[PDB]
Amino acid sequence: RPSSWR
Amino acid sequence: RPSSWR
Amino acid sequence: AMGSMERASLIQKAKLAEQAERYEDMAAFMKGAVEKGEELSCEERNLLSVAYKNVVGGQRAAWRVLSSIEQKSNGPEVREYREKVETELQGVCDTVLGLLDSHLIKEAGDAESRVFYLKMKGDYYRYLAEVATGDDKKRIIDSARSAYQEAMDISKKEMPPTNPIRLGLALNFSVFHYEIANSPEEAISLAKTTFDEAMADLHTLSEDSYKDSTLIMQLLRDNLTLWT
Amino acid sequence: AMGSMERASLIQKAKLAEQAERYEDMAAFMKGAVEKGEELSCEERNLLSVAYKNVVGGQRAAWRVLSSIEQKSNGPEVREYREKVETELQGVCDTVLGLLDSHLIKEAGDAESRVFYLKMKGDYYRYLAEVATGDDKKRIIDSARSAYQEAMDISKKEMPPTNPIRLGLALNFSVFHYEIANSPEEAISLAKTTFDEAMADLHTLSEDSYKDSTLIMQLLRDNLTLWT
Ligand SMILES: N=C(N)c1cc(-c2ccccc2)c(CNC(=O)c2cccc3c2OCC3)s1
Ligand SMILES: N=C(N)c1cc(-c2ccccc2)c(CNC(=O)c2cccc3c2OCC3)s1
Ligand SMILES: N=C(N)c1cc(-c2ccccc2)c(CNC(=O)c2cccc3c2OCC3)s1
Ligand SMILES: N=C(N)c1cc(-c2ccccc2)c(CNC(=O)c2cccc3c2OCC3)s1
Ligand SMILES: [Cl-]
Ligand SMILES: [Cl-]
Repeated sequence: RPSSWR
Repeated sequence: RPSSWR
Repeated sequence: AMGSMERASLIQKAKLAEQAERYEDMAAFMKGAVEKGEELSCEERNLLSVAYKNVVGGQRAAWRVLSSIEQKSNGPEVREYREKVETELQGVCDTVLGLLDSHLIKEAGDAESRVFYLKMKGDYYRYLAEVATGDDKKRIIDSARSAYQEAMDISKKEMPPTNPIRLGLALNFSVFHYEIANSPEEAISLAKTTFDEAMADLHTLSEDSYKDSTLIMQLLRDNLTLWT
Repeated sequence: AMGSMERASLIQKAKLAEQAERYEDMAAFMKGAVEKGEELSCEERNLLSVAYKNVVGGQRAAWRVLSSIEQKSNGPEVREYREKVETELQGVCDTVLGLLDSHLIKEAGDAESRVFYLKMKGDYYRYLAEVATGDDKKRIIDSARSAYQEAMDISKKEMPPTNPIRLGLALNFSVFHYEIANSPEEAISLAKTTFDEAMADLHTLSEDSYKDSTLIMQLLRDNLTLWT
């Protein structure tokens, strides 16, 4: 899964 | 703190 | 529910709840603060975002576990419980979208506040899209795209390329393209141009802002490494 | 609340909730299963314990954060919010104790089940004691001691010294002595004699039971290392 703004 | 049965 | 508590006390308690890792409480306190009807400061917007991001994050993680188990099964219990979690998640998303629409976005004149809220709107329609399947998946997806797009337009006009809200917006819109809209090339293109334009602007920043901006650039880099 | 759901479906959903790290749901499902009125299996007792241990664990961790902030402060908001968390924690403890008293303990004939439930009773009075200050702290403490003591008496008579429930009971009673009852020498004595008598019984065990027992012995060792 890609990173979104944590 | 001491360990209790997690 | 929070109607009888002072706005300042709600904010104070949201910060305590964060320290205690009590994110459902944090979100309820910030919902109460929003419903006082006054605009939110930068710090207060971040408290709102942190609270609901953590609440919905737990729900999304649970939904993915259950959906995977459900898929592997190709009784009604797994479906029932996945539906229970899904309905709770949708309720949280609906609550956040309701706060943005009543009336955070319309009262946000500044680019910093308006972009922040429109990014949030995109994010919470995106979370609705992750679980959507009915007659409304396409409309949900287009609602996310529209919000993200308006935020992008304002941020490109009004903010420098290293602004952390602009960077986090571009990161999440890129994830939308890749994961939701089945547009991996758009996702890659957006991540790369955002990364490169931030790099070229780092020379203008203090040591502190430099650290702030490079932190989010690292997440753009991580996705490009996953995708290319 | 769970009255309309089949017992087997509640158990199934408790296991799903555990996999999804949804411990409040897990606890509600297991409360519903208990309230069906049938005894609980070994596996089902563990599901009950895991669920409420995780729920109350989050509450205790939050309470400690807030109590420390409150102490450092020597407005009413910190106290109010600590009280809110405390009341929620007490409610969870009261619910568990109510399940044990209505009617898990009275229907538990076997040593394995009766010791398990009496250990739980000691544990949840201990959690009440951690936050107690009123006219009832001493009575709460003595309720914990009494439950632990009855469990110890049965476990010493009916279980081998390496039994994991017996070991976990002794571990927690030792923590009670050290942290709650201001009896650190009793705590150290209990941990040491439990550790030594388990060591002397390991030769009777399979590789699997050996791993089970040594895992809890390691926690007894860790506390002795902290305390001596
Ligand atoms: N309580 C919390 N968890 C937070 C409170 C504040 C806060 C904001 C303003 C004033 C005081 C505190 C947070 C910052 N939020 C961001 O998005 C952010 C991310 C990266 C870099 C920067 C950012 O802002 C300025 C520079 S996070
Ligand atoms: N579809 C595209 N846009 C790309 C095709 C290729 C490519 C790869 C191999 C051979 C030929 C082309 C790319 C090379 N990666 C980058 O430039 C890049 C830039 C910034 C940050 C990161 C990057 O990679 C991981 C992290 S990006
Ligand atoms: N769902 C869960 N989290 C659990 C399900 C079961 C379970 C129990 C019986 C049958 C099937 C599963 C658990 C085990 N519980 C213990 O206390 C325990 C601890 C250490 C060693 C042993 C133990 O039991 C047998 C040996 S934990
Ligand atoms: N009050 C006591 N009962 C002790 C006094 C001393 C002592 C220390 C220094 C000098 C003289 C005496 C003890 C030594 N530790 C143990 O035996 C022990 C046994 C099992 C496991 C562990 C142990 O330690 C940490 C982990 S225990
Ligand atoms: Cl359900
Ligand atoms: Cl409160």
